[PDB]
Amino acid sequence: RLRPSDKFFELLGYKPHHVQLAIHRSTAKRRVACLGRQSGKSEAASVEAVFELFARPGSQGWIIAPTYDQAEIIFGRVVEKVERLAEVFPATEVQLQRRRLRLLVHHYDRPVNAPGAKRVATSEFRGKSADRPDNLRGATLDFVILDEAAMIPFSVWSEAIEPTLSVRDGWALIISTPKGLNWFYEFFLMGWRGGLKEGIPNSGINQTHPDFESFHAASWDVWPERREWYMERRLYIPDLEFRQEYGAEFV
Repeated sequence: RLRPSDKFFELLGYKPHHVQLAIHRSTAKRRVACLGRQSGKSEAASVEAVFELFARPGSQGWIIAPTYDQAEIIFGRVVEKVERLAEVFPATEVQLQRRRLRLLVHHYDRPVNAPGAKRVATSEFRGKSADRPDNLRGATLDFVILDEAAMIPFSVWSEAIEPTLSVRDGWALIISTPKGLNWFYEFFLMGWRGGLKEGIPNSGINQTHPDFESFHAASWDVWPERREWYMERRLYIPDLEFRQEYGAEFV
């Protein structure tokens, strides 16, 4: 049900831009964001995780990226936010295992500093890596974040993530700069209701699934004052790399 509110953002120190805000307001179980670099993907994803850990005690979630080093980015941001925020929820206590990328938020039946405090629930967030399929062994997930999803093999989604989500009817936030016409393109299109758009083949004539909602932004959509700087980089950046990483185009 509940999405993080303006009050929750204010507690966090978070001031979302327009694309971020659209993602947070979406209630879709499959949110797919095709965004250029510097889009605010990481921060937005991290706020989603923070909200679940406190607002749904006992919730479990993963952030998955192509590598552990990539996964550490969103994980690290969730850790900072959770450790700080916990201060204003006296009935919580945070436990961190940095090496195992495991974050626990223990929920109690009274303030943690009170005598007799009993643990009632534990929310859990882990960082996972697509290049380490061996550590992708089950959990019952309420939510999942896929970072740089277009670089993650579809099998990771279809075999190791989607099944453990459909159980608790959990949600997925699937984020990436595009890597051509692969599974991330397909999932994007399933949620795309913004009509015909250059860079997106079959936009405007595509069908959509009701559980899907998709978002699109070039770097210069988020940062208009950087548009000229982005364009002038084409002098030394190959065209395809430019169109994908900044244009967020499916080529």
